[PDB]
Amino acid sequence: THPLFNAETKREYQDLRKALTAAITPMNKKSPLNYSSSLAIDLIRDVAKPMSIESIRQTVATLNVLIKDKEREERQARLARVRGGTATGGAGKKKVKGKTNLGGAFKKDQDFDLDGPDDF
Amino acid sequence: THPLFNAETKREYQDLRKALTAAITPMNKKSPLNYSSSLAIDLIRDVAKPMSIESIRQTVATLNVLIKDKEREERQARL
Amino acid sequence: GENGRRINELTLLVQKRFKYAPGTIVLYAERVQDRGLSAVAQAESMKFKLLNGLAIRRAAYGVVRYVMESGAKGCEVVVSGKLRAARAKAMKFADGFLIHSGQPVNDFIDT
Amino acid sequence: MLMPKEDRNKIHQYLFQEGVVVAKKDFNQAKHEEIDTKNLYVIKALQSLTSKGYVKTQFSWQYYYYTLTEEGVEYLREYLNLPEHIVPGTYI
Amino acid sequence: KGIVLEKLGIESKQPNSAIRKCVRVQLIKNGKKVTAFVPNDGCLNFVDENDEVLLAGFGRKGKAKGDIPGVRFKVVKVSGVSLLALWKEKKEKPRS
Amino acid sequence: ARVLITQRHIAVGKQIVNIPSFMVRLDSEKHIDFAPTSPFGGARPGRVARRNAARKAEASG
Amino acid sequence: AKVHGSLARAGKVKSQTPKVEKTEKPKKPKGRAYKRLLYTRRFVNVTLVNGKRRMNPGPS
RNA sequence: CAGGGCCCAUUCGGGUCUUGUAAUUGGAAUGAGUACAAUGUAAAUACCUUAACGAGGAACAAUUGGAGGGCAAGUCUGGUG
Ligand SMILES: [Mg+2]
Ligand SMILES: [Mg+2]
Ligand SMILES: [Mg+2]
Ligand SMILES: [Mg+2]
Ligand SMILES: [Mg+2]
Ligand SMILES: [Mg+2]
Repeated sequence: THPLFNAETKREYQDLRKALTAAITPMNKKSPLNYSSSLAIDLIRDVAKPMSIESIRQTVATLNVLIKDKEREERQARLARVRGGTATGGAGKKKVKGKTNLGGAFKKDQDFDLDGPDDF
Repeated sequence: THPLFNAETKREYQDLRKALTAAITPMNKKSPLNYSSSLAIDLIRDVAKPMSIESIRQTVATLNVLIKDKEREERQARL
Repeated sequence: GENGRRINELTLLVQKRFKYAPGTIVLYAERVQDRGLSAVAQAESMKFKLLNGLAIRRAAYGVVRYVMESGAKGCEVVVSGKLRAARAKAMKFADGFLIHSGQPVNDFIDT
Repeated sequence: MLMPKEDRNKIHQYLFQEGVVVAKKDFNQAKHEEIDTKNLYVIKALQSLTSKGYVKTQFSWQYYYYTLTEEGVEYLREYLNLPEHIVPGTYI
Repeated sequence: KGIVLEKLGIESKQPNSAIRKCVRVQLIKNGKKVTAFVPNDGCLNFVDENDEVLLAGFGRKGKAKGDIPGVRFKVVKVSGVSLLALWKEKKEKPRS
Repeated sequence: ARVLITQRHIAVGKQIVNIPSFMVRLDSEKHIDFAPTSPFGGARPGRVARRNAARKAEASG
Repeated sequence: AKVHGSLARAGKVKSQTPKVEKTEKPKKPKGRAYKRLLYTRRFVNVTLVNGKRRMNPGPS
């Protein structure tokens, strides 16, 4: 029983994807352990089944980005409570590092034609 | 919209999953080109964005082993 | 802080560690003079600029310009470390003149 | 760490009273000063308190300087069931 | 136009470490054998076998173009469909 | 000015011009004015005005 | 010389790229109006300046 | 919502006189298109003219190549290694 969408073009295809996401998602609001195992794992593999070697590899790659981003957000959350730098704070013995703002100065390293006349 | 299905149990979800596998898959047979574009991949991202970190690796690993056997399959087919 | 709240706690820390009697040790704050003519201040200002996210030459030209404007005879800052590559490299940023040897360096160079 | 309830209340009540605690990084010293409990207890318990944003530390030649925060005065107060604004560090 | 004979893995010149993914093609009007470089990323997966490809020069007026030793032509269309349309998934191939 | 020219509300003599690069000849400068067969030169309002008047006369009756 | 090679690796990175979907934007105007907004961003509203005008500043 | 001297000689107050952003709202305007009619034409089609319809943000949605240098345009963010 799926007669709702017989769309034949990408732009038309877009409406289906949105609606299915609207359909599928809210099922996670209830029964989350039931959601993740019974349905998410096996529908993904079944919809991955059609696609070719390259396409599945993109899907794995897309998922990994999801993993990385999620861990990043969680890492914001844990180190929200802890007042200073890394977990365990001053007990830790390990400090929080920073990033060098190079600008564009040192890539494929050379001498700098554009010297700065004045400093703010 | 989505008027047919409710959350009771793992067993009934397998019904819903199987129904969904019936519904979605013929869109690959009419336009395979759109199938590898917006429809299939971005849905898989969309259904995995509300999940648990270990589960998405379980999602990845199944795909990983799935592709692996196919790589064998085509190799046999060519040879 | 409010009514010395941080410096109150800093007094409390030094009494417990150094086993002083409560009341025998007191802490005062003091404005530093001549801030460009202070190597420990200028290095620490430089250190925060790179951690806050300033561009590295901007800071290093900025701090050497500030010290020479503050009336120093010569300033000199060195940055050594890996910039964009595994092979590390030292930058030198100078202005004015400085002496290197003798008893005069002890009295006039702050490092 | 598994330490009896009475000395964790010693460590927590002493911390409230002084606003600060200093602790030499000597495990097996087995006797803290200013407190009649093991030195390992006061280090480890304050390690548990710093890892929930209630106290901040500084090492500074093996001494572990602890000063508790604004989170620290509200949490501890809930913990000791003492009257409001009964923290010495907070009020001059 | 020509007919693809085989697929080659010509390695680039120094210093450049790559495999350049060309094809051998027999020209339809001459019967002459010719090496043609299949341009983009992944586009050798369209140019499989016995195909009608259309070929152009690279622009160097008969000279070999880059680090690629000894090819003078590039592939433009395969089986009547252009390679960038296949690469950008605007179109897709016939079966054969 | 560009859209007024292009949408035919302009007439350099008594003749409509809808070309923006027209290069007027300096005795034609006195005669650039709105077209007679247009709104802004009058005698019938236009599509969206007549629609809105149709809705307000519909609500009156 | 080495005319053989590893043809199995073709399309490696293009398959490994994560699919990031395009955000949907408001339409840009076309024609004379687009030149109008380019003129406005370049000449009257020169809000972003570093003493030298740049068109696509990275976040400084 | 981001700006100048000045009316003020009423300290960080309206800001006239403008310049541009707005998950703020309003009417006007018109063809692309469709179509009576007439004109057009050997007869038509189309142009020119013209009733009736035809707009406004998921609508009537401009592409093609590029952003180290030559040579306009990144002090970006992920991926590969
Ligand atoms: Mg060295
Ligand atoms: Mg060379
Ligand atoms: Mg483009
Ligand atoms: Mg490119
Ligand atoms: Mg790019
Ligand atoms: Mg340039």
